[PDB]
Amino acid sequence: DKKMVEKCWKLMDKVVRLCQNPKLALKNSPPYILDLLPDTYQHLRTILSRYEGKMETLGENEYFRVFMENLMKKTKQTISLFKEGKERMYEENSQPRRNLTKLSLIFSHMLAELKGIFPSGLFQGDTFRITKADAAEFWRKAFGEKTIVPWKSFRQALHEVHPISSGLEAMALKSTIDLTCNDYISVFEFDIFTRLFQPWSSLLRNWNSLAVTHPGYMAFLTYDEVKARLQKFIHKPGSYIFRLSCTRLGQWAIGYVTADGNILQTIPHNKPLFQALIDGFREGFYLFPDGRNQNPDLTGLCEDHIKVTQEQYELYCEMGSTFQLCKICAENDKDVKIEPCGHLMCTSCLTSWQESEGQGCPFCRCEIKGTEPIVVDPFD
Amino acid sequence: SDGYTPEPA
Ligand SMILES: [Ca+2]
Ligand SMILES: [Zn+2]
Ligand SMILES: [Zn+2]
Repeated sequence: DKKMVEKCWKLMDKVVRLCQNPKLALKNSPPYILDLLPDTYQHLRTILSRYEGKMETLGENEYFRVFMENLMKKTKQTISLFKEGKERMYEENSQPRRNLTKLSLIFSHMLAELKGIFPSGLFQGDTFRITKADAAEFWRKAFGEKTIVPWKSFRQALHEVHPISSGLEAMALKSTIDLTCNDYISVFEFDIFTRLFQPWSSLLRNWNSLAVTHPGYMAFLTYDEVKARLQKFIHKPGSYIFRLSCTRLGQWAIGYVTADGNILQTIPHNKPLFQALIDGFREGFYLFPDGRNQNPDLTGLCEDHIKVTQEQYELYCEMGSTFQLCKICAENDKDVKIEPCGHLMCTSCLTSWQESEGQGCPFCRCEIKGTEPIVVDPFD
Repeated sequence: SDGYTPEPA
């Protein structure tokens, strides 16, 4: 639907204007929303070119359709973020702004995925090559040529090989792999996650111990936020953190303090994260993840168990791994506000609530006196 | 300062 791409242009344009504001003060540093959106628009025009005449193939293409749906949602969400946050947007350190940053990361991830599926504007998803032969077999085994699969399809397919303990691990995990934040998993996102958490053999264990349980891990963080967050530890060298690399999607980015008192960041090209992090502790560089005195022992990921509590998965999610999700289920979008208390949640948890556990709010117990529908929580 | 450096010694 050109009407689809049209409609989406108008919205993206509105976001560009909002973001061009002088009071906002965006730095050109990746991820840069002011490049991301016109770039996305331009790739989409490319694709539209290739399918002139053969536009029904496109109309049938599930991925493109799903992509457009999510492109609209996210721009609409960014537009209302500006409306609800108002003057907050111009405060560098505000939570509404922080949310702007997160959306910049998502737009970045989305574009990466779009080009990876329609490179040169040509649908090559049904021909996509996963990097790890291990993971690649898993996908074609479970999903054949599919480009995307609903999260739940994916969760149950994955479960038969790598055991997923609970609904919290599953939500902590979805938060990690679902980069486009749309409850689908694409062959592409699959690809990145399996790259980031190699080897496939100990996939979830690596993820658990590297992402979930590791306090050096920063979810949804950018190069500049890293360099920003290691400021209080400029004076405590060996302080380090890490996050997904944004420009080299699928790779890691360790930021760290030096004895010199400056902040560098590096991308291990091949070598696996725990090894990189092991040698790194060893050779005296990465010693204090997020400034804390105790650095985790990761040997054995190279080969005993130990367990992540529900408390811990709840922390990981609570601490920004999720984007605009209900804090109750950590699964559904926050789409509703409770009055008078003002607490936000998804309608799925609220409905289940009012009908089974009674008229009080889930977080604070105050009587639900009314409801406003919402599209974004600038303070998520 | 704004770029990615090689992995430390
Ligand atoms: Ca997704
Ligand atoms: Zn919920
Ligand atoms: Zn409440």
